[PDB]
Amino acid sequence: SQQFDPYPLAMQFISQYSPEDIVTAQIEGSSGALWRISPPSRAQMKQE
Amino acid sequence: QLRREQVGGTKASDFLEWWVIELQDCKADCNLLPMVIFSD
Amino acid sequence: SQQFDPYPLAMQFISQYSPEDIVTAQIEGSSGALWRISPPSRAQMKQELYNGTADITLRFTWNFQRDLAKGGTVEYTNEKHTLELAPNSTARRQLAQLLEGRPDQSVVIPHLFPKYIRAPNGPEANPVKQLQPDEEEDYLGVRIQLRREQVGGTKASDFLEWWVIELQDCKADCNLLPMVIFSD
Amino acid sequence: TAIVFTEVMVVTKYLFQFGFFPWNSYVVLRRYENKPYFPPRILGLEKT
Ligand SMILES: CCCCCCCCCCCCCCCCC[C@@H](O)O[C@H](CO[C@H](O)CCCCCCCCCCCCCCC)COP(=O)(O)OCC[N+](C)(C)C
Repeated sequence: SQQFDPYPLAMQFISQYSPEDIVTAQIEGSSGALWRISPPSRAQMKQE
Repeated sequence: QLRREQVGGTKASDFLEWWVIELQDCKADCNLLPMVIFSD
Repeated sequence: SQQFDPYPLAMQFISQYSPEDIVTAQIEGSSGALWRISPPSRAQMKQELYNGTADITLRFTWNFQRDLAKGGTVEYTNEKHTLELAPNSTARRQLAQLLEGRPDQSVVIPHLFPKYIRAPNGPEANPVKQLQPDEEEDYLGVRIQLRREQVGGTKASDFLEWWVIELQDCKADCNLLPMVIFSD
Repeated sequence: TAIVFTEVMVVTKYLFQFGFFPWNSYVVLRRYENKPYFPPRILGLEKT
């Protein structure tokens, strides 16, 4: 709320929601799986 | 970004690939992307 | 409509639907992903495909996801076409040969790809009974093939495999399979 | 006038009936199968 306090529309929107009703999703960036693509489709990707 | 890892021969299929994405302006949690969502 | 104009049942069925209510799904044939199977399970596949006694099944399943914001309750409509393979028949022996690593071997499974499908408001995307009266001989055939790619040692696990399927009678769009579906 | 009108109507329908006229091509007729406002149908000159 402090971060978005100057703005009126943002402030009313955030005020509308309870604190235990908003969640932060800490999606990992690097923790992915192997990229699986057939070599022909990857070559076509690069060429296109 | 794309990460490679040699295994082992065909050139491009010769080794493992995966993808790493990170936020544009990251200081210390570069390996993490927050996403705040409001659920009614 | 012109293509199916002589037939009465087909003509009434097509007339029933609006032109902006039927869609063609240009599912790609060759643009697949790597076939991932554990080496023991692949070896067991090949061995059971050669020296098997019980018939082995082979199923082709379609599944349409429709937008749920337009009303309607069921959100997925799916159905499968199951084809049996009797032991030592030509197709099963052909597949067992296919897994051997031949460079340009191919197999043809007759009557597997139902071209015209219907997607009702229920979870049964049955193939149109009418446009394909035979219901088993009107299904298109599918040419299956396996592609290898050397990497690099164990022989069969030494290199990448994926599968490419294409329509039985293809001239220029061989890398594409159309699938016309009527949605109520 | 009733007798004359019915005679003229039967002859006119017979003349239009012929397939050479453009309205009747087996394509226009098929698409305009149940549309009530096809011009021949409204005028009664449509071929069945
Ligand atoms: C699709 C649109 C078509 C439009 C057609 C419009 C036609 C509307 C009017 C219909 C014809 C007019 C009839 C009016 C008759 C009034 C006078 C009548 O009473 O006289 C009769 C006499 O009538 C004549 O006999 C026949 C008249 C025939 C008129 C033909 C008109 C054809 C019009 C064609 C129009 C085509 C339009 C096409 C548009 C695409 C008396 O008969 P009677 O004396 O007791 O008979 C004795 C018989 N005997 C001698 C053997 C004993």
